[PDB]
Amino acid sequence: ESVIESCSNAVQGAANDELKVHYRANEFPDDPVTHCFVRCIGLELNLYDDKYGVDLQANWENLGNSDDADEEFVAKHRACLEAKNLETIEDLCERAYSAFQCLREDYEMYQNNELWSHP
Ligand SMILES: [N+]
Ligand SMILES: [N+]
Ligand SMILES: [N+]
Ligand SMILES: [N+]
Repeated sequence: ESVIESCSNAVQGAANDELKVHYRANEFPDDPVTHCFVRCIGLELNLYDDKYGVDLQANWENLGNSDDADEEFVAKHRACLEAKNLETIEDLCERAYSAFQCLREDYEMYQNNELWSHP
């Protein structure tokens, strides 16, 4: 997709065949390149923001929903994200990847078939 290709170009090292195989299969290894790639995608799809964190409503919708997010989805993810103390993570890519880890369970369940967390 458009955003994968662009982000692989915007992120040093991400235009890598072997990483891009993982990316198109929705797997995101814990490595500095992938950290920045994940940040780039979240930024481009407006799922994430360095300052305001994760848009929980936008991610809900990115999980195949068109309604207001379940309250318990919002609650659980806000709590997950706050437990990660994202504001204390100096590297912006690592911060974004850490944030994303809260939503991994959700994305995987979906792949198997605005509510900013930091206002
Ligand atoms: N590139
Ligand atoms: N958004
Ligand atoms: N709800
Ligand atoms: N946080």
